[PDB]
Amino acid sequence: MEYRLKAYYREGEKPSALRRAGKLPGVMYNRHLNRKVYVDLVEFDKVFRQASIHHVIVLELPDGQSLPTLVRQVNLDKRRRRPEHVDFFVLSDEPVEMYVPLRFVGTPAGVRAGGVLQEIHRDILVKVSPRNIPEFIEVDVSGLEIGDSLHASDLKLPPGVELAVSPEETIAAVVPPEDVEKLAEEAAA
Amino acid sequence: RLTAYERRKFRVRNRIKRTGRLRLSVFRSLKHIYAQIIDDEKGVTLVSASSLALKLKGNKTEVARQVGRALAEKALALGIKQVAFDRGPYKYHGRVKALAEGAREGGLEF
Amino acid sequence: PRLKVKLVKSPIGYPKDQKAALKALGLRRLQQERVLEDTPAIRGNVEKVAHLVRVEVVE
Amino acid sequence: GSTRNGRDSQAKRLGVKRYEGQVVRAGNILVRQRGTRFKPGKNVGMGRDFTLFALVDGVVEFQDRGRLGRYVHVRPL
Amino acid sequence: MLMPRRMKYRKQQRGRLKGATKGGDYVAFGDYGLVALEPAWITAQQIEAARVAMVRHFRRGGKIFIRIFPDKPYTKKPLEVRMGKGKGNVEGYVAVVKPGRVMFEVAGVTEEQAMEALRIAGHKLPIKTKIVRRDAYDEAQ
Amino acid sequence: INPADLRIDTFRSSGAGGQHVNTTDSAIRITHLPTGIVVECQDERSQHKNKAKALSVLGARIHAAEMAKRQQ
RNA sequence: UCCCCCGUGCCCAUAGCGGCGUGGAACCACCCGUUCCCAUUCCGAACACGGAAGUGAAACGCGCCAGCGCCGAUGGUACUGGGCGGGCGACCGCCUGGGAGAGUAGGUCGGUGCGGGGGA
RNA sequence: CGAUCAACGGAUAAAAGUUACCCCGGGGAUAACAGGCUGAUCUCCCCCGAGCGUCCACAGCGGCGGGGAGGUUUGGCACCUCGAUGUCGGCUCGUCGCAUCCUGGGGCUGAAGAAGGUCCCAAGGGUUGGGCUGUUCGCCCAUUAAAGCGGCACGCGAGCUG
RNA sequence: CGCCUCCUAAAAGGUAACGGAGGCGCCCAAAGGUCCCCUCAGGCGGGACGGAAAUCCGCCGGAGAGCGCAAGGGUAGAAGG
RNA sequence: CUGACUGGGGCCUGUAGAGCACUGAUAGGGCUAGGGGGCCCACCAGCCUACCAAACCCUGUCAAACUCCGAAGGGUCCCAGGUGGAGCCUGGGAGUGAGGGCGCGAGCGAUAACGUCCGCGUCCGAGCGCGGGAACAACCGAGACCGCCAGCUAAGGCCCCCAAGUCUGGGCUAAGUGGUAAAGGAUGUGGCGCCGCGAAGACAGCCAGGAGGUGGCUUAGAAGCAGCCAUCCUUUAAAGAGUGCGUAAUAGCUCACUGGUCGAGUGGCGCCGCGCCGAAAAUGAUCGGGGCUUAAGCCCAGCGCCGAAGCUGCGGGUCUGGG
Ligand SMILES: [Mg+2]
Ligand SMILES: [Mg+2]
Ligand SMILES: [Mg+2]
Ligand SMILES: [Mg+2]
Ligand SMILES: [Mg+2]
Ligand SMILES: [Mg+2]
Ligand SMILES: [Mg+2]
Ligand SMILES: [Mg+2]
Ligand SMILES: [Mg+2]
Ligand SMILES: [Mg+2]
Ligand SMILES: [Mg+2]
Ligand SMILES: [Mg+2]
Ligand SMILES: [Mg+2]
Ligand SMILES: [Mg+2]
Ligand SMILES: [Mg+2]
Ligand SMILES: [Mg+2]
Ligand SMILES: [Mg+2]
Ligand SMILES: [Mg+2]
Ligand SMILES: [Mg+2]
Ligand SMILES: [Mg+2]
Ligand SMILES: [Mg+2]
Ligand SMILES: [Mg+2]
Ligand SMILES: [Mg+2]
Ligand SMILES: [Mg+2]
Ligand SMILES: [Mg+2]
Ligand SMILES: [Mg+2]
Ligand SMILES: [Mg+2]
Ligand SMILES: [Mg+2]
Ligand SMILES: [Mg+2]
Ligand SMILES: [Mg+2]
Ligand SMILES: [Mg+2]
Ligand SMILES: [Mg+2]
Ligand SMILES: [Mg+2]
Ligand SMILES: [Mg+2]
Ligand SMILES: [Mg+2]
Ligand SMILES: [Mg+2]
Ligand SMILES: [Mg+2]
Ligand SMILES: [Mg+2]
Ligand SMILES: [Mg+2]
Ligand SMILES: [Mg+2]
Ligand SMILES: [Mg+2]
Ligand SMILES: [Mg+2]
Ligand SMILES: [Mg+2]
Ligand SMILES: [Mg+2]
Ligand SMILES: [Mg+2]
Ligand SMILES: [Mg+2]
Ligand SMILES: [Mg+2]
Ligand SMILES: [Mg+2]
Ligand SMILES: [Mg+2]
Ligand SMILES: [Mg+2]
Ligand SMILES: [Mg+2]
Ligand SMILES: [Mg+2]
Ligand SMILES: [Mg+2]
Ligand SMILES: [Mg+2]
Ligand SMILES: [Mg+2]
Ligand SMILES: [Mg+2]
Ligand SMILES: [Mg+2]
Ligand SMILES: [Mg+2]
Ligand SMILES: [Mg+2]
Ligand SMILES: [Mg+2]
Ligand SMILES: [Mg+2]
Ligand SMILES: [Mg+2]
Ligand SMILES: [Mg+2]
Ligand SMILES: [Mg+2]
Ligand SMILES: [Mg+2]
Ligand SMILES: [Mg+2]
Ligand SMILES: [Mg+2]
Ligand SMILES: [Mg+2]
Ligand SMILES: [Mg+2]
Ligand SMILES: [Mg+2]
Ligand SMILES: [Mg+2]
Ligand SMILES: [Mg+2]
Ligand SMILES: [Mg+2]
Ligand SMILES: [Mg+2]
Ligand SMILES: [Mg+2]
Ligand SMILES: [Mg+2]
Ligand SMILES: [Mg+2]
Ligand SMILES: [Mg+2]
Ligand SMILES: [Mg+2]
Ligand SMILES: [Mg+2]
Ligand SMILES: [Mg+2]
Ligand SMILES: [Mg+2]
Ligand SMILES: [Mg+2]
Ligand SMILES: [Mg+2]
Ligand SMILES: [Mg+2]
Ligand SMILES: [Mg+2]
Ligand SMILES: [Mg+2]
Ligand SMILES: [Mg+2]
Ligand SMILES: [Mg+2]
Ligand SMILES: [Mg+2]
Ligand SMILES: [Mg+2]
Ligand SMILES: [Mg+2]
Ligand SMILES: [Mg+2]
Ligand SMILES: [Mg+2]
Ligand SMILES: [Mg+2]
Ligand SMILES: [Mg+2]
Ligand SMILES: [Mg+2]
Ligand SMILES: [Mg+2]
Ligand SMILES: [Mg+2]
Ligand SMILES: [Mg+2]
Ligand SMILES: [Mg+2]
Ligand SMILES: [Mg+2]
Ligand SMILES: [Mg+2]
Ligand SMILES: [Mg+2]
Ligand SMILES: [Mg+2]
Ligand SMILES: [Mg+2]
Ligand SMILES: [Mg+2]
Ligand SMILES: [Mg+2]
Ligand SMILES: [Mg+2]
Ligand SMILES: [Mg+2]
Ligand SMILES: [Mg+2]
Ligand SMILES: [Mg+2]
Ligand SMILES: [Mg+2]
Ligand SMILES: [Mg+2]
Ligand SMILES: [Mg+2]
Ligand SMILES: [Mg+2]
Ligand SMILES: [Mg+2]
Ligand SMILES: [Mg+2]
Ligand SMILES: [Mg+2]
Ligand SMILES: [Mg+2]
Ligand SMILES: [Mg+2]
Ligand SMILES: [Mg+2]
Ligand SMILES: [Mg+2]
Ligand SMILES: [Mg+2]
Ligand SMILES: [Mg+2]
Ligand SMILES: [Mg+2]
Ligand SMILES: [Mg+2]
Ligand SMILES: [Mg+2]
Ligand SMILES: [Mg+2]
Ligand SMILES: [Mg+2]
Ligand SMILES: [Mg+2]
Ligand SMILES: [Mg+2]
Ligand SMILES: [Mg+2]
Ligand SMILES: [Mg+2]
Ligand SMILES: [Mg+2]
Ligand SMILES: [Mg+2]
Ligand SMILES: [Mg+2]
Ligand SMILES: [Mg+2]
Ligand SMILES: [Mg+2]
Ligand SMILES: [Mg+2]
Ligand SMILES: [Mg+2]
Ligand SMILES: [Mg+2]
Ligand SMILES: [Mg+2]
Ligand SMILES: [Mg+2]
Ligand SMILES: [Mg+2]
Ligand SMILES: [Mg+2]
Ligand SMILES: [Mg+2]
Ligand SMILES: [Mg+2]
Ligand SMILES: [Mg+2]
Ligand SMILES: [Mg+2]
Ligand SMILES: [Mg+2]
Ligand SMILES: [Mg+2]
Ligand SMILES: [Mg+2]
Ligand SMILES: [Mg+2]
Ligand SMILES: [Mg+2]
Ligand SMILES: [Mg+2]
Ligand SMILES: [Mg+2]
Ligand SMILES: [Mg+2]
Ligand SMILES: [Mg+2]
Ligand SMILES: [Mg+2]
Ligand SMILES: [Mg+2]
Ligand SMILES: [Mg+2]
Ligand SMILES: [Mg+2]
Ligand SMILES: [Mg+2]
Ligand SMILES: [Mg+2]
Ligand SMILES: [Mg+2]
Ligand SMILES: [Mg+2]
Ligand SMILES: [Mg+2]
Ligand SMILES: [Mg+2]
Ligand SMILES: [Mg+2]
Ligand SMILES: [Mg+2]
Ligand SMILES: [Mg+2]
Ligand SMILES: [Mg+2]
Ligand SMILES: [Mg+2]
Ligand SMILES: [Mg+2]
Ligand SMILES: [Mg+2]
Ligand SMILES: [Mg+2]
Ligand SMILES: [Mg+2]
Ligand SMILES: [Mg+2]
Ligand SMILES: [Mg+2]
Ligand SMILES: [Mg+2]
Ligand SMILES: [Mg+2]
Ligand SMILES: [Mg+2]
Ligand SMILES: [Mg+2]
Ligand SMILES: [Mg+2]
Ligand SMILES: [Mg+2]
Ligand SMILES: [Mg+2]
Ligand SMILES: [Mg+2]
Ligand SMILES: [Mg+2]
Ligand SMILES: [Mg+2]
Ligand SMILES: [Mg+2]
Ligand SMILES: [Mg+2]
Ligand SMILES: [Mg+2]
Ligand SMILES: [Mg+2]
Ligand SMILES: [Mg+2]
Ligand SMILES: [Mg+2]
Ligand SMILES: [Mg+2]
Ligand SMILES: [Mg+2]
Ligand SMILES: [Mg+2]
Ligand SMILES: [Mg+2]
Ligand SMILES: [Mg+2]
Ligand SMILES: [Mg+2]
Ligand SMILES: [Mg+2]
Ligand SMILES: [Mg+2]
Ligand SMILES: [Mg+2]
Ligand SMILES: [Mg+2]
Ligand SMILES: [Mg+2]
Ligand SMILES: [Mg+2]
Ligand SMILES: [Mg+2]
Ligand SMILES: [Mg+2]
Ligand SMILES: [Mg+2]
Ligand SMILES: [Mg+2]
Ligand SMILES: [Mg+2]
Ligand SMILES: [Mg+2]
Ligand SMILES: [Mg+2]
Ligand SMILES: [Mg+2]
Ligand SMILES: [Mg+2]
Ligand SMILES: [Mg+2]
Ligand SMILES: [Mg+2]
Ligand SMILES: [Mg+2]
Ligand SMILES: [Mg+2]
Ligand SMILES: [Mg+2]
Ligand SMILES: [Mg+2]
Ligand SMILES: [Mg+2]
Ligand SMILES: [Mg+2]
Ligand SMILES: [Mg+2]
Repeated sequence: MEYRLKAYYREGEKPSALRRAGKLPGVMYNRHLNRKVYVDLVEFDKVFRQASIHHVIVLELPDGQSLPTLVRQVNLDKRRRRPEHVDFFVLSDEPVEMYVPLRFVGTPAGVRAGGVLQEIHRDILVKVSPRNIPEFIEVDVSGLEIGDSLHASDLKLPPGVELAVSPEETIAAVVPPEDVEKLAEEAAA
Repeated sequence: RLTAYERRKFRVRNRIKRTGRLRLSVFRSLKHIYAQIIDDEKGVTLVSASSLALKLKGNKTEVARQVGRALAEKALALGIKQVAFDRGPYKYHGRVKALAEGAREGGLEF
Repeated sequence: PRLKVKLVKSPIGYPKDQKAALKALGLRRLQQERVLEDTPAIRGNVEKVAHLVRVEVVE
Repeated sequence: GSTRNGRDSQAKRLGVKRYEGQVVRAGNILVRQRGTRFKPGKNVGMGRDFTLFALVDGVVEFQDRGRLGRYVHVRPL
Repeated sequence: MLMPRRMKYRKQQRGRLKGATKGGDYVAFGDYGLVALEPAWITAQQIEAARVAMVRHFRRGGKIFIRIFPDKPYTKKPLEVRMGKGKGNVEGYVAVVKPGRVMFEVAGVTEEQAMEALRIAGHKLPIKTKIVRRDAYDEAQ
Repeated sequence: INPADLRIDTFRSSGAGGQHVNTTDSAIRITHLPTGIVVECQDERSQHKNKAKALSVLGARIHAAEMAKRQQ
């Protein structure tokens, strides 16, 4: 629902040293502030795996403050496949563009016929108020056959939330399955 | 997206600016005609003359000639002698030509 | 402020421009020490051959 | 087996010959180039092969005028 | 199998294999991925053997995404010739793969099926691999 | 020609040459086990250019012998 | 030295596209004519000349709007000059100095010089 | 002005071959043998388990791909040797390796028994005579417990053969 | 086998291999000088013969056309017509 | 005094990296020409798509001859430091115009070669003089004027051969790993971290059950081990319409599962450490040898010492310079 994550201020400490100490370096900013921070890696991981960029994370700073944030950006170590940096977007009373999870309700008729539901978008980009953040947006995919598709125009949006991508953007599709019976034609192709 | 008017203006003016002479620019409206002598190195106008400022009256051609004579008289007062004529988007003809001829009659060198 | 520069590692095998840096500093033999005024031009050559040299601040 | 390649032309030694702040004499070649990668500015001429050269004794100055191109000037001494 | 339909140039210099992947390092389509742990030129025949291995395991159902493409021509001189006389002939195509690349992704399949299919596929590849599952870290990319 | 039915025999040549013939082998003979058709080629120096001709001829005899058993 | 307009420069899209609104006293434009100068590979469309009934519709000027375009941090990373290590290798690290691109936050519906005409 | 002086800084105005009948000066600055480096090819071993095996992935097999070992093939390179390192096969004489042909021990078997298949241990000893061909190799005859594969300058011409 | 263009070439210049790719041995009396004027390709709609593409009309359009021929650079504020 | 090198400042550049705006490549979606296959038709229109599939768009990528971007550096000029077997100028004399290994950057080759061809650097060449590396031109240390039965160090070493610690503190390894290799396999072993299951008593043993409707696209006669589409429920623990023996017919054994037992932990991930297997070649073996196991191995942290033709001390020669 809403998550809490202890953060700490950093100045000149080298990112490598922090990261070798188990601390994930980061930054928090908006049009008013910009502060170099760091969070405990495993503590952050426990939160972020649940919160993602969809749910609010309030950062309990050491100076007593508590700022509601969304994760704007996570930089990954391409080799080791591990986070090396976080951008914390400090929310304010203004509407904000953000990604809202799509929850695909129903079993597509194409899936019953053997198909596969390709979830092209698992969240959608949206303008909404911080006081107004929905937890998901349901989508009825049970009507989709092989091969039909849903778009962001077909999204039924809750009150106070406005699509921030083109309604033409496709969001789900039901595709034909893999089939061994096709292998022989492909091999002799 | 430029117009034939804009291209023609750039074309003739760029050629003038290369010679580095003082530039005699001429603006010609439906009613009036204006001339300023410009130092493009400092981006400053040195002397000015127009039918709108001289309250000139009659036939547009004879008027243009008069503003040319006027510009010359003031220019020579500043020691401005050699100049380069900037016909801009206009053919060298009629009103523009008359102003030029009037400038020459006053002793402007070009 | 001055720099006491001691040549402690041989330049043999090192690029010729590092060998020239030593020459600008007047260091010609191992364990030789020179006391040089601390100016940016001198500091630049001392830093160039830092891996060959031992530096101290004096007076 | 053989190659139908193996050709190349002589290097042409193009480029800027006098950089900003250098003292040149009238006639000094400033830029060798193909087309107008640099345009002649104040006191700089251009030859039939786009060669930029100083028209006066002076000091070279470069200027980047955005969409108007890069220019080479000579400032009289 | 996989190869460009057309190209500007028939033959490419060999180049280098330094560094982690430029991109393609996060799961982008399916639920599970096979990530490269070592750099290599992955041949079109290795790619196809991995693919066929996965569809063979799935039997019917599921979806495979192949995220690497062999566009680099591979050159070999005819057997028993000496050096010189020009560059060898094109014999195949390879996909350059560096550590961290998601080479394959699967979807529409149970976790047990995805783990096993990607494991078998990994045995067809000349490098060490790792099986991964889509993450919030991937979604945030 | 499925190889699992091939027994390739590299030995030394016979006739003109030099030290190369005495030492370098490069005399080839292939044997198709299912049909019993054997072919050896000993024309040019290298066995790889001697194996190429041996392979194509072996298949040419495999096809001419099966095309016999078919039109029979 | 303030506001509007007309010329002409500079910065070189933070200046552009689109949308909307606004302006004719002055200026500018369309406009009215084609006798005259001048003109159309045909055409007074353009160029050009003589005009002053009309209109700011077009164009242009001036505002507003961030859908696009443009600009764009701070962090972190890649890469790397110099110095060291590791691996049999493909290749991988450490130190010191330098440090992107992409992306995020954000910013932008221009700023300014000279000279004219008008207004306070 | 006369240049495909195009071998394009253009030796004459004017010019092709052959030598196993050959010669001299040089070179291991450069090939053929052997070595060496390498291991593409070669031989052998593995990984994966698609599918075969009436049933049964693994008794026996192993699609498509993957990783190695060896240094016996053919090559690559040109590192000692061109003021010489005699090159095939045979004979004689051996000696070594084991990825074992037989003999000894053992596990699985789609091992009833006998006889096999396959893998593990094991190099002590053994591993025939003959026809063809210069042959190595290979085919064939008659046997056999078996009629092993390789290294040693494809061992061995100051030991012979030629 | 000489000459040109691009890459290899390690952001000045230069840089090898029987490395990767292409061209030249001409051409134009205008395709040259200088004045003056003009702006492309392509897309959408409209339009007798008439088409994917002849010419015509309209809107969209910074250069992706053109510049005699390879390639590169350059170029409509022309080098293009 | 202008040199190599260095400091500051200006300017030139298109590489590494990266990007996809151009040139091309590109997987999967969307959207949609064109075909293709099907429908109804030829009245010429009309409908399908899970075939192929342009443009375009989205997600995601690739490039020496692609660049919207773009470093570190490099070059060059100015001022400054720099008196060096520096530099500039004019002459006399040459020799060389076969290089080679290594490091880094590329091409060629096979992401082979004691391979080859360039670039930057380096050393041998000419330092096959000296210490280390067992031995060994180019790896590490270091530029040998001569003498010394003096001292300090470098790399490397300090158990014996063999100079110096069987030195100190905490780990790891049992493989003689150390002291020769891969994919892959393993209840070898050790260390963190994070979840399950635990007195409506766990994991492991013993003990009792473990059933009933009982067949389907449905067939090569197999409701359940035949290939799929199957996953409803019920006989008041509530026991799969099923993982290992019979099966183109049935048994029976078995788990998951439930209770009954004893009474204490047990099981699952994930990062790291060190070891085992994989591991076969030819004269007799061996890490240089001997030998070594809380090491004489590996990792970490220390203090000491040995160690050269390097440095110092003392004496001497010679040249150049300064008196
Ligand atoms: Mg983690
Ligand atoms: Mg040294
Ligand atoms: Mg020295
Ligand atoms: Mg050294
Ligand atoms: Mg250096
Ligand atoms: Mg330098
Ligand atoms: Mg010394
Ligand atoms: Mg020291
Ligand atoms: Mg050719
Ligand atoms: Mg070439
Ligand atoms: Mg040539
Ligand atoms: Mg060249
Ligand atoms: Mg050249
Ligand atoms: Mg060139
Ligand atoms: Mg330049
Ligand atoms: Mg100037
Ligand atoms: Mg000229
Ligand atoms: Mg010209
Ligand atoms: Mg400047
Ligand atoms: Mg290469
Ligand atoms: Mg390969
Ligand atoms: Mg290749
Ligand atoms: Mg050959
Ligand atoms: Mg070649
Ligand atoms: Mg090749
Ligand atoms: Mg291939
Ligand atoms: Mg990759
Ligand atoms: Mg693998
Ligand atoms: Mg991205
Ligand atoms: Mg014969
Ligand atoms: Mg031979
Ligand atoms: Mg041989
Ligand atoms: Mg104005
Ligand atoms: Mg507007
Ligand atoms: Mg209005
Ligand atoms: Mg308006
Ligand atoms: Mg009016
Ligand atoms: Mg009015
Ligand atoms: Mg008249
Ligand atoms: Mg008119
Ligand atoms: Mg007009
Ligand atoms: Mg009127
Ligand atoms: Mg209007
Ligand atoms: Mg206008
Ligand atoms: Mg605004
Ligand atoms: Mg940016
Ligand atoms: Mg930064
Ligand atoms: Mg470095
Ligand atoms: Mg390297
Ligand atoms: Mg750094
Ligand atoms: Mg730094
Ligand atoms: Mg960069
Ligand atoms: Mg940036
Ligand atoms: Mg704007
Ligand atoms: Mg302005
Ligand atoms: Mg100005
Ligand atoms: Mg004003
Ligand atoms: Mg005013
Ligand atoms: Mg002649
Ligand atoms: Mg030719
Ligand atoms: Mg010649
Ligand atoms: Mg000749
Ligand atoms: Mg020539
Ligand atoms: Mg020549
Ligand atoms: Mg020449
Ligand atoms: Mg001659
Ligand atoms: Mg002659
Ligand atoms: Mg003659
Ligand atoms: Mg001749
Ligand atoms: Mg003769
Ligand atoms: Mg004869
Ligand atoms: Mg003869
Ligand atoms: Mg004869
Ligand atoms: Mg005779
Ligand atoms: Mg005779
Ligand atoms: Mg005779
Ligand atoms: Mg004779
Ligand atoms: Mg002789
Ligand atoms: Mg002679
Ligand atoms: Mg001789
Ligand atoms: Mg030799
Ligand atoms: Mg030679
Ligand atoms: Mg040879
Ligand atoms: Mg030889
Ligand atoms: Mg030879
Ligand atoms: Mg040979
Ligand atoms: Mg020999
Ligand atoms: Mg040889
Ligand atoms: Mg020898
Ligand atoms: Mg030997
Ligand atoms: Mg070898
Ligand atoms: Mg091998
Ligand atoms: Mg090998
Ligand atoms: Mg091989
Ligand atoms: Mg093996
Ligand atoms: Mg197996
Ligand atoms: Mg079967
Ligand atoms: Mg079985
Ligand atoms: Mg099977
Ligand atoms: Mg096989
Ligand atoms: Mg292999
Ligand atoms: Mg050998
Ligand atoms: Mg051999
Ligand atoms: Mg050879
Ligand atoms: Mg050989
Ligand atoms: Mg050879
Ligand atoms: Mg040789
Ligand atoms: Mg040799
Ligand atoms: Mg050589
Ligand atoms: Mg010889
Ligand atoms: Mg002799
Ligand atoms: Mg001799
Ligand atoms: Mg002799
Ligand atoms: Mg002899
Ligand atoms: Mg033997
Ligand atoms: Mg054995
Ligand atoms: Mg036996
Ligand atoms: Mg037995
Ligand atoms: Mg039996
Ligand atoms: Mg029996
Ligand atoms: Mg028996
Ligand atoms: Mg047995
Ligand atoms: Mg066994
Ligand atoms: Mg066994
Ligand atoms: Mg034996
Ligand atoms: Mg024996
Ligand atoms: Mg034996
Ligand atoms: Mg016999
Ligand atoms: Mg007989
Ligand atoms: Mg016989
Ligand atoms: Mg025989
Ligand atoms: Mg006989
Ligand atoms: Mg034979
Ligand atoms: Mg026969
Ligand atoms: Mg018998
Ligand atoms: Mg027997
Ligand atoms: Mg041999
Ligand atoms: Mg042998
Ligand atoms: Mg033999
Ligand atoms: Mg022999
Ligand atoms: Mg012999
Ligand atoms: Mg003899
Ligand atoms: Mg003999
Ligand atoms: Mg002998
Ligand atoms: Mg002898
Ligand atoms: Mg003898
Ligand atoms: Mg002898
Ligand atoms: Mg004989
Ligand atoms: Mg004879
Ligand atoms: Mg270059
Ligand atoms: Mg270059
Ligand atoms: Mg360059
Ligand atoms: Mg460079
Ligand atoms: Mg040609
Ligand atoms: Mg003409
Ligand atoms: Mg003309
Ligand atoms: Mg058009
Ligand atoms: Mg049309
Ligand atoms: Mg029509
Ligand atoms: Mg038409
Ligand atoms: Mg163009
Ligand atoms: Mg052409
Ligand atoms: Mg000085
Ligand atoms: Mg200087
Ligand atoms: Mg200097
Ligand atoms: Mg400097
Ligand atoms: Mg790159
Ligand atoms: Mg692109
Ligand atoms: Mg993008
Ligand atoms: Mg690349
Ligand atoms: Mg790239
Ligand atoms: Mg390039
Ligand atoms: Mg590039
Ligand atoms: Mg930028
Ligand atoms: Mg720089
Ligand atoms: Mg500089
Ligand atoms: Mg100085
Ligand atoms: Mg001197
Ligand atoms: Mg000297
Ligand atoms: Mg000297
Ligand atoms: Mg002399
Ligand atoms: Mg002399
Ligand atoms: Mg010489
Ligand atoms: Mg000479
Ligand atoms: Mg020579
Ligand atoms: Mg040589
Ligand atoms: Mg040479
Ligand atoms: Mg060389
Ligand atoms: Mg050479
Ligand atoms: Mg090297
Ligand atoms: Mg290194
Ligand atoms: Mg290269
Ligand atoms: Mg070499
Ligand atoms: Mg090498
Ligand atoms: Mg190499
Ligand atoms: Mg070298
Ligand atoms: Mg020599
Ligand atoms: Mg040395
Ligand atoms: Mg030396
Ligand atoms: Mg030495
Ligand atoms: Mg030596
Ligand atoms: Mg010695
Ligand atoms: Mg030594
Ligand atoms: Mg030694
Ligand atoms: Mg020793
Ligand atoms: Mg040595
Ligand atoms: Mg000395
Ligand atoms: Mg001591
Ligand atoms: Mg020792
Ligand atoms: Mg001792
Ligand atoms: Mg110690
Ligand atoms: Mg101890
Ligand atoms: Mg040992
Ligand atoms: Mg060992
Ligand atoms: Mg491993
Ligand atoms: Mg049952
Ligand atoms: Mg069933
Ligand atoms: Mg472990
Ligand atoms: Mg082993
Ligand atoms: Mg063992
Ligand atoms: Mg201890
Ligand atoms: Mg000592
Ligand atoms: Mg000394
Ligand atoms: Mg003394
Ligand atoms: Mg002395
Ligand atoms: Mg002296």
